[PDB]
Amino acid sequence: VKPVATVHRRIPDLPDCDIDKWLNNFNVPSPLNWERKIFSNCNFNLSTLLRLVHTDSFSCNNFDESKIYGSCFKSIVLDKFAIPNSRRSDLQLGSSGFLQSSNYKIDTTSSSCQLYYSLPAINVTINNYNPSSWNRRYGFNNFNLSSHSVVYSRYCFSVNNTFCPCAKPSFASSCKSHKPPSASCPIGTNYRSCESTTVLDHTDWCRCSCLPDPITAYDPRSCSQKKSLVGVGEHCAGFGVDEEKCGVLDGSYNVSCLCSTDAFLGWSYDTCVSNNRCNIFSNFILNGINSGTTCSNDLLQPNTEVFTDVCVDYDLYGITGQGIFKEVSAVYYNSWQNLLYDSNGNIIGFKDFVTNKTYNIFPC
Ligand SMILES: OC[C@H]1O[C@@](CO)(O[C@H]2O[C@H](CO)[C@@H](O)[C@H](O)[C@H]2O)[C@@H](O)[C@@H]1O
Ligand SMILES: *[C@@H]1O[C@H](CO)[C@@H](O)[C@H](O)[C@H]1NC(C)=O
Ligand SMILES: *[C@@H]1O[C@H](CO)[C@@H](O)[C@H](O)[C@H]1NC(C)=O
Ligand SMILES: *[C@@H]1O[C@H](CO)[C@@H](O)[C@H](O)[C@H]1NC(C)=O
Ligand SMILES: *[C@@H]1O[C@H](CO)[C@@H](O)[C@H](O)[C@H]1NC(C)=O
Ligand SMILES: [Mg+2]
Ligand SMILES: [Mg+2]
Ligand SMILES: [Mg+2]
Ligand SMILES: [Mg+2]
Ligand SMILES: [Mg+2]
Ligand SMILES: [Mg+2]
Repeated sequence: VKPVATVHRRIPDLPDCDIDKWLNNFNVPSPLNWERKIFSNCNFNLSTLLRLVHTDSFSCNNFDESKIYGSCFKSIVLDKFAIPNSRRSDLQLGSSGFLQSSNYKIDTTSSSCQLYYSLPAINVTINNYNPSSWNRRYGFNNFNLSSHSVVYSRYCFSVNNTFCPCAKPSFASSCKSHKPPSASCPIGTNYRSCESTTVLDHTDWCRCSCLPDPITAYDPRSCSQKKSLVGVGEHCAGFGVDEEKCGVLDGSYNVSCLCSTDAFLGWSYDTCVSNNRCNIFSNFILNGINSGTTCSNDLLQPNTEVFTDVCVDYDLYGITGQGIFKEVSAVYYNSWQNLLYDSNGNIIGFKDFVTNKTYNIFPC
């Protein structure tokens, strides 16, 4: 870990981070649409936080939880979502289950903490939201689910920007066996790939891509929906669509390509409620330990001396460097701010808010 600077001063009047207010928001997202908030340049209290959220468990990975208290970070990145009861074990670090394959991958290389907490069920409304623009482009609007149902994707699929799920009306019109539904595709997209053959006594046997469906496809290579595991920081690329439920039978070019709601596959849901509270997950990413101005107020930090006349590494109101400090009478401190810069933008002076002493800073 990068050590704390020998001369360190915090910015004195920063606002509270209010992490608990965000975690306790009653509009709780599902893992499908996990929410992120970045906290910076503010003071937080881990001890208070764990009491104000009804914490069940808190632990850290690649970091010592006990070292958070009294520390400063460049930023704290918080991700959160309600936990479907059946998926809880998916959140073990490194797990290949549904939550981390297809909704939210917990980064195991960063310094992070995982907080398990809960909210009273009667006040909670789950926000299930499909993040996939291509799903939405072709018909997906909302879920229609009980209160406290929490959606999760099982399988995600990506497509390129020329994707369209509907067979071409001109192609479908001559099919006699297994005619696909059809519609016009947007300009700049390619119609669903389809072929007509004879076979046995079927003169016009039509088959298109992604059969039986993109999850169980006989031939993934010819299906334009491509399996995709979520990476760190990503959301599900999209539910696979049953292309046989996109368009309409005998649809012409006057109907726009749209997939029925039940065409979107590979997802499920479970309640988050146990003991009449909704169980929630949050992940903390700790960026730049022992730097920055996102600082714990859990401790009465006893401010140390401003060591003078010696080369010193410093972290002053968020700005870092090394130099020699020499105390000066106030007359020689040529500015009104707590830091003093030269023509080239380098720090040449410092006022200590703790003592009101003023210092020149020289290079080592
Ligand atoms: O006797 C000079 C003495 O004063 C210091 C501050 O303690 O420097 C100040 O005085 C100089 C004026 O002659 C300025 O050039 C300088 O910028 C100002 O800070 C010391 O640096 C010096 O020993
Ligand atoms: C939760 O809901 C109940 C009933 O709807 C209400 O009485 C209570 O004040 C709510 N709690 C909060 C914190 O809003
Ligand atoms: C939503 O689901 C319920 C069943 O839980 C059903 O009765 C209702 O018709 C559905 N509404 C819509 C708009 O699909
Ligand atoms: C999308 O993939 C298909 C592969 O069948 C290809 O024909 C099409 O040109 C691709 N579009 C882009 C923009 O890469
Ligand atoms: C942080 O915790 C300390 C130690 O109990 C307390 O003195 C201080 O008031 C707390 N600050 C906030 C903003 O909760
Ligand atoms: Mg804030
Ligand atoms: Mg296609
Ligand atoms: Mg292949
Ligand atoms: Mg399942
Ligand atoms: Mg995070
Ligand atoms: Mg001087």
